[PDB]
Amino acid sequence: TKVKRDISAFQKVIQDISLAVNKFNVDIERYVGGDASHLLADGNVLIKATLDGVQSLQNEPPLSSMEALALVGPVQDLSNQILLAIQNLIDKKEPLVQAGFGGKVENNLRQQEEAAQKLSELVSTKVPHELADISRQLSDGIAAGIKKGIDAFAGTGP
Ligand SMILES: CCCCC/C=C\C/C=C\C/C=C\C/C=C\CCCC(=O)O
Ligand SMILES: CCCCC/C=C\C/C=C\C/C=C\C/C=C\CCCC(=O)O
Repeated sequence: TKVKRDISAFQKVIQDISLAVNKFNVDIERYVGGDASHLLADGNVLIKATLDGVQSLQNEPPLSSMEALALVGPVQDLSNQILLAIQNLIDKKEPLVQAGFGGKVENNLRQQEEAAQKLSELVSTKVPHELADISRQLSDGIAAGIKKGIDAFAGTGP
């Protein structure tokens, strides 16, 4: 159909989360040690964007296969960026722990986990059946990644 649904609410959520994840990746990749308060702030922006997506999308009708198809690439890219973020964070465990931030990072990751779960549960109600398996796999990959981050930092605080 040439009729285009206003899917701007979905696009906005993807964009807001992407901006937060990308900013975190910029800062983590250049982090080599020292105070990590800015990284925790980046994490907080990401949690707030995630929670905002739950609030923005709660009442949106489910996506058709055609509507979902236009969001597939954007979602896949965002999944890739989130998995990069988690791996980048784990890669910087040593300077983070040296700086006395390991517990703070653990705490932030536990909040990321809870927010991601809320959004994932909501997204599962909006995706059409044709994309349900692939969406669940992308969601599970994110959830499992966050947990690997939690495992990496668990108990490393002062
Ligand atoms: C495979 C694409 C399915 C259609 C997409 C439907 C809704 C996505 C819209 C908003 C959710 C916001 C961000 C998604 C973040 C990470 C990857 C989600 C994986 C998934 O759970 O999809
Ligand atoms: C100081 C710690 C900062 C860590 C920040 C780095 C990574 C956090 C990882 C994941 C959270 C990011 C985005 C959540 C996006 C969508 C929720 C899943 C929706 C779905 O799947 O449908």
